Amino acid sequence: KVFGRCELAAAMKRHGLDNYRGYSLGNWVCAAKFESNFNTQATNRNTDGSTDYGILQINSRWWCNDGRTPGSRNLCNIPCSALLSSDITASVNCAKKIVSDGNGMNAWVAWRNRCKGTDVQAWIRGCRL
Ligand SMILES: [Cl-]
Ligand SMILES: [Cl-]
Ligand SMILES: [Cl-]
Ligand code: NA
Ligand code: NA
Ligand SMILES: [Ru+3]
Repeated sequence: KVFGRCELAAAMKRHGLDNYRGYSLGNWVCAAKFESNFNTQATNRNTDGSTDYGILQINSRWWCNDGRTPGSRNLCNIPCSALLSSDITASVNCAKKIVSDGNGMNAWVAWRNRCKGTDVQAWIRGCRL
């Protein structure tokens, strides 16, 4: 599913991401924009052989099981395929664990490079929330 900008903001807010660990809703929408262009079905293979899944491009090296990432963990206790659902519950609940791991949203390199320090409120501007 490809979400609209405000549609995804609303879904993320409903699932408890707004200001989760102090990160405002615009940060999460901005990260989703540059990780996946709001497409729940996005996948991308990493040079180390792991794969990133879903709206927030969550990596199989640590967070989900895909059966093809040797030596990896599954810290969210989910098949990586669950991260591709039209229902963002699995992606949100796993992102809560990721952002709580110590480095905040810097875990998402694209957030650090393209959202951090920017006017992220623009990503939720105009949305009925
Ligand atoms: Cl915001
Ligand atoms: Cl594996
Ligand atoms: Cl980047
Ligand atoms: Na894994
Ligand atoms: Na939902
Ligand atoms: Ru860690």
